[PDB]
Amino acid sequence: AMAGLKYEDAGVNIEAGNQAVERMKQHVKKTFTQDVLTGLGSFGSLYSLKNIINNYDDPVLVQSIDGVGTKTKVAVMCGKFENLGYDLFSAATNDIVVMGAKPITFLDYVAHDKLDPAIMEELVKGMSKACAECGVSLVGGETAEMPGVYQAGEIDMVGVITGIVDRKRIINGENIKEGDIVFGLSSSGLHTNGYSFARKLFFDVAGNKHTDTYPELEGKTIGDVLLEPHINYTNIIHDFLDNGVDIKGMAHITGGGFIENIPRVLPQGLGAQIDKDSFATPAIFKLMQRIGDISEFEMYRSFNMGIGMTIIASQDQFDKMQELAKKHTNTKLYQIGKITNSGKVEII
Amino acid sequence: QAVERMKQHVKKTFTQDVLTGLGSFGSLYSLKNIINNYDDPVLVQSIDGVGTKTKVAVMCGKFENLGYDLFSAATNDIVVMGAKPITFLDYVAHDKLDPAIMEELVKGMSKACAECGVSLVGGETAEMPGVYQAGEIDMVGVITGIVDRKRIINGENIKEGDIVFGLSSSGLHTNGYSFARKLFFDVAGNKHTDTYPELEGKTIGDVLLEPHINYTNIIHDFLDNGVDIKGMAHITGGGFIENIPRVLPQGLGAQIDKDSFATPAIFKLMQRIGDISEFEMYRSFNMGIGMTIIASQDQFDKMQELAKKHTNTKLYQIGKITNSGKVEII
Repeated sequence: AMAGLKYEDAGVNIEAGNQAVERMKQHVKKTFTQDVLTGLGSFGSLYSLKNIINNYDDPVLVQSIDGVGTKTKVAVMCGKFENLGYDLFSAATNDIVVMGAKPITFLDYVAHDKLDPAIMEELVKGMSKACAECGVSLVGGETAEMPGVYQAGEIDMVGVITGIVDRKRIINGENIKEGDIVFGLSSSGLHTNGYSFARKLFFDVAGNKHTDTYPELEGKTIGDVLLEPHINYTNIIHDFLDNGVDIKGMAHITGGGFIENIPRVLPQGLGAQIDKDSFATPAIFKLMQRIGDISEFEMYRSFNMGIGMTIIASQDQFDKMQELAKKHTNTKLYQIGKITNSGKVEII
Repeated sequence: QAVERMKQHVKKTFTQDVLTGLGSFGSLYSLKNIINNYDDPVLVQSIDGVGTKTKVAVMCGKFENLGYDLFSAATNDIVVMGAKPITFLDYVAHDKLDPAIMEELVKGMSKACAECGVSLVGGETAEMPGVYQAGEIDMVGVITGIVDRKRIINGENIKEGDIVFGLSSSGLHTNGYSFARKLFFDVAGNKHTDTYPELEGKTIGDVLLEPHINYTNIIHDFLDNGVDIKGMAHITGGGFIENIPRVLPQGLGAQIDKDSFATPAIFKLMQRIGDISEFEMYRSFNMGIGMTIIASQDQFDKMQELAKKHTNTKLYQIGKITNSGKVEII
């Protein structure tokens, strides 16, 4: 154009939609193993079973579907999305590793009041990295934009993990006996449960904003502490199993804490006793207990209270476990309790 | 009690390959028979939601067909490559959980699973009050299936002169409900119990809520019985023009004869009320065809013979593959 004139398009720099798509594709592709083949659509892949059939005597397909839950609402209010991909991935895959399954594929669905490609880019970055850390291929996904369904700015994240375990290696708790030990691996916080409650506690009743802190938090913001990611126990559990640790049973500690989650893996009539003083409780829990005037018993009935995964094995497995655990810096191993004849899970 | 009825619906989906899982509703799936019956098995998966149809279901208070919708929405997307569905999992999120509703959804999903041999191996519900608008829900489902490597159908062998066949839909299926809801209930100020001349006394709610048809059985009947299918396209949002090109080799196009198949009344109604050109209709809606199948003309005879037993859909010859590079309606 001739000199001395306004640029017509000045101030509008709007990147072609295909740019974000391509970046997401690059992140997803980083998750692919040799077993992946071209799938359907932009993000679709398939998965060859050839290697699985060769490496397993009697392979069984193990699957689980899970959402993040109201933690997303906290992420939205904080404008902090970078840990949610990890939250979702862990929420789903910890639920199959309790059986000794090796995760193979992942798919995700994210629904939005309004789909914002920048936010989606961050979720895909996180989910892809989470997958890549444990050797899982992200083979497909879907999005939905439904402002009439969702409250303003809200989202819902759902994911599905698929894994393989040899039939004879399924860890079911059948061999658990009185006198076996309960071990546990620390959580980072609330993980993926109890956020509706926490949000109301802090932001409704207490009147906080997410950038506030409390003495328990040593300057860390409530938002940052709440948004720490759900720990993925896949790698440490497989380190144990690959090194010959004889794991009799496991329980992923989610809503309802020890009492709700442990009984699932116990043979008829057997109990468990968990010593609550044998492990550290994350500051966020102690803080909620104080601010919300919640009784200690309700807290332990409700929340993981610092243990995200339990492992049941004989005492003589502890040395090998603790040796192996040292290298995994995202979680800590404790001996927290024991299997009894009590017919109940109790916290003491 | 409601949980026991749900467990019974879920159990009805179990094939011999199912093993006990984790939790009330969890199961596992043994691959032994897969490994024995396939040369080179490939695991094929897809995840999808029902979409905005849920809002109409909530408005009508009719959940009978929604669980079936969810299964079909997920499963049809993998049958286009020749995969045989094996397992299903579902996730339902609610503003406020109502167990009577959940039972109805589980009833529908299980029916769809059971009739095609898919085992429902797990699921989850979530109540998230600060997330959903009053009474609203979201439903997600994931299908897993198996295909032999050599038998993957991608459309790569499609050529000019191949025929486009289609299988009838029941209605909008799973797409276009945002438009439908706004057309009928925002603007025309209708209630879901209202009717229109095109509907002959059937309510707008009932016609909208007819279930997304499950094409699993007819497609595998075609495939297992010797129909040489070069490609398929599930007609979902974007109608023929958006969906068909995805399976067409570069430069190829399709011509669809609009008069060759019946269009359900609901589409004619929306066309009139919205004053939408016929041109626009075929670009935005399935217009009566939920699935397209591309094969040579000489496959029609076997297809028609095999289709007879399948009473939930009708087979039509709707068009042909061209060199136009575009999808055109004539």
